[PDB]
Amino acid sequence: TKPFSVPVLTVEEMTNSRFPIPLEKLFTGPSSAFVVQPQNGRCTTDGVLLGTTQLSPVNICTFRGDVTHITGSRNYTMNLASQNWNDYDPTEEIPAPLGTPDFVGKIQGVLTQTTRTDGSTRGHKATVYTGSADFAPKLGRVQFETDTDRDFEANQNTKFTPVGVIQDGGTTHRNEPQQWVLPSYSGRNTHNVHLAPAVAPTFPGEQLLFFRSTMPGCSGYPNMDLDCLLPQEWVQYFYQEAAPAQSDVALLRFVNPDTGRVLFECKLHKSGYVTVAHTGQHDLVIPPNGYFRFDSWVNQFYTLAPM
Amino acid sequence: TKPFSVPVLTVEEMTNSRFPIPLEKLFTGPSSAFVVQPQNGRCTTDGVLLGTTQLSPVNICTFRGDVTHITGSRNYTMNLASQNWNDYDPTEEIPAPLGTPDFVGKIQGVLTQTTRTDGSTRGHKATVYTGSADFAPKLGRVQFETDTDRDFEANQNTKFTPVGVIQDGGTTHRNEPQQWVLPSYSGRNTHNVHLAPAVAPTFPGEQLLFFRSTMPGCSGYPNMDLDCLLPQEWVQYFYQEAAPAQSDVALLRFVNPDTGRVLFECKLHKSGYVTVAHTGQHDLVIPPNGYFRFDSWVNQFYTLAPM
Amino acid sequence: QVQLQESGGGLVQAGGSLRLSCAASGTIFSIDAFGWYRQAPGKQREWVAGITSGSSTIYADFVKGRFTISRDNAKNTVFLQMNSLKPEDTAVYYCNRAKPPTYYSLEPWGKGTQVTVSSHH
Amino acid sequence: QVQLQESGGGLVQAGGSLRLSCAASGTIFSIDAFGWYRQAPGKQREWVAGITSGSSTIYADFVKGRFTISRDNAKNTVFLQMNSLKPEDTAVYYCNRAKPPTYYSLEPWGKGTQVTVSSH
Repeated sequence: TKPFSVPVLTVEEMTNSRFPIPLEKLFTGPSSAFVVQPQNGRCTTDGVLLGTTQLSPVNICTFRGDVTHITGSRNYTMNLASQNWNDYDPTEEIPAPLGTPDFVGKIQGVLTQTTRTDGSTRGHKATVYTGSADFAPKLGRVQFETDTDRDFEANQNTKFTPVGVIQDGGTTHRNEPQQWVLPSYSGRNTHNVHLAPAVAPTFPGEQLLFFRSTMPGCSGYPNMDLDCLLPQEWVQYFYQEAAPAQSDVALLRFVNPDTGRVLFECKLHKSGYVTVAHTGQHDLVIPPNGYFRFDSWVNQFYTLAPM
Repeated sequence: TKPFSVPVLTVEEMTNSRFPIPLEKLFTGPSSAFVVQPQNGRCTTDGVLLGTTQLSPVNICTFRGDVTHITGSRNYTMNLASQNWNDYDPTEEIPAPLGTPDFVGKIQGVLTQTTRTDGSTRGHKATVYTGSADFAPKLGRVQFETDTDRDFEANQNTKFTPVGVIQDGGTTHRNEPQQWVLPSYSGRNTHNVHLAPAVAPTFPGEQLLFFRSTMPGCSGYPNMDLDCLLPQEWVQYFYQEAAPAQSDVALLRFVNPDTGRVLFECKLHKSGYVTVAHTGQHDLVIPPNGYFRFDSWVNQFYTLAPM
Repeated sequence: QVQLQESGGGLVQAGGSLRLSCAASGTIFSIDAFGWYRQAPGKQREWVAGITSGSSTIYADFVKGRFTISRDNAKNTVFLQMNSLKPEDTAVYYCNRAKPPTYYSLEPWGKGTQVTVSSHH
Repeated sequence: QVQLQESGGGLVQAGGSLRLSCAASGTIFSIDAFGWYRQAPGKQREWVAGITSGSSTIYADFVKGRFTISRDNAKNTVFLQMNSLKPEDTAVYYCNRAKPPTYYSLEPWGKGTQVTVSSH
């Protein structure tokens, strides 16, 4: 009975749901040549979180726990804690801790630590290799490559803050990260579990509409494109509103609030993704004050006006 | 006419509005020894943003622009741009760019840059000294102390991602940051403008209620406590709802949803801060599924039930 | 768990040869693809050569037939035979598990091995 | 811009003495307070002495009676006189603009000056 809606926020006022950075732009392109199955930024229109999705954008791609030095290296194993420092529970029916990275790549940031007895602190450059055989956040373990073999203490609270991505070469620039390749959450040769499903346009002439950011790059020639299916603020809003879906497809209009002019229309599917009627790769040109407006629940045969 | 409310979110589900980290706990103490005038996390209950407050949790204490330096120097000057890379405008009627740090201290993080022609990237440890004479974000300029004197290029997009704070000594540990000391936003020997006002309890037995986090520490013995007046999610919610205030004081009850039991009550003032009836310095012990619930508009002389 | 250990670098004159070795453990060596990479001070790290589990090879544009990557599954070792060396080849060289077809690396790095090519200038 | 430049360090015999200088330019020197700080490899940086614009002084307990901080406003220079030196005083020494009464430092650091106290 509660009416459905989407927030009155512009694209630039919103946040990527797959990495803690603002949205920049809207992009559409074909996606039949890869699997689109991100686990962050997944939520139904009536407020059910999916995959590894949680509510605040600052927790995405962060890790916390205690660390142990890996002998012969400058690397450390982190034994993951919950976000609130309670024990991690590996038995919950999720793919990995909520907010775990959902792509294969090298995420560079800073590993910080506080010694509880005197409040002394330290911080070091650190990279997590989410395509590594030993990356196993579902089992409670990840490793960080750092610039020290001696400075981090055992049994002291340690945090990783993500900054950006790196690339170390290949046959071409921009060969990594691979934003549509899921990690193996329990390490090499394991089954991922409890995934949010892959998404694809089912209606002829339609493509996914992506909410796009550019991840900072920290070294090399990385592919910094990062597309999410829902802004983080839409996840937060649907969770809060929990308005029942009256059909499987919500018709949205993208509107200029100064003129009331509709720039394009699109479909917001109840399971939490957007499609437009377009063929090809296209960067949308929008007024910066434009926003999305829910206009009607529609049936399964609605043809959108060309984007 | 539209009824006022606050979000059904627990403390741990929410985010500090003064640094991009989750909330950890509720804290109350006396504040007559200092001036409580933060500029981030400021919003009225009917949705008017104040101070330097903006909506994105991840943009707080970030900077973007182009950099320069003197040959041989590891210190770089950033000419600030807006969040969307448009020109910054120092004539808007705000204290400083939205999201600028609102305390004196040393914020460490990473300065990243992309070269537009080839997509090459680089990242360097960097610290901003918000108590420095030359810290002047309102004028469009801040400086970063880095670990390079040669790797950054001119006229290329550069971003600072904050990680934590540092301390370099004094008569005691935890003598900086000073979270309740505003920077000089236009640099040394200048007066701040367009500030959100200072706040304080009004009546006998009242104290402010703070939403507290612990900032990461990156070196030394910093004071990592960080108190905000409103969760970032409350800023976002009041901006979206814009419900009219029927008095100057909204009575909230903090409830355990499993038992329906009220743990305590508090005043949410229309101008955007919270008070409780308690005398003493304490973290509040709360059930982790507890949440705030708006019950009534009350007159300005209302006596809170003591905690 | 994964370990990568390079050896065989050294100082040589322009036009000389080196043979690099890389001992890899902690994986199923025979099903992995491997790559060689290099980084000189102040420059970006770059890929040099790759080999599939089938022992097919592929090289960066600057190799120009002068280097040969091979593998010995029996010994869990990858090799880089380096001929006709030039000063531009000076760098720390590293081996890693790699993902074909583009050969991005997968693991934290080993210590690497220094190659220095002097110019008879 | 603010600039800080220390000088005077070197290798000194235990029990010996030496004086460090710090030139601080780019500010209104006479209204600033200053501190001296030190850091040894692998240890946290620590404060050692402070002086107000009024030339009132305060010292870390572990240098009290041995070190003297002073200032010459006409020269925009702060000094640190170090007597009865010990090997535990070996460190890089730095000066900075500081905020009394706790003397947290305010600016990006200068290069500092090395003091090494021999144990022979």
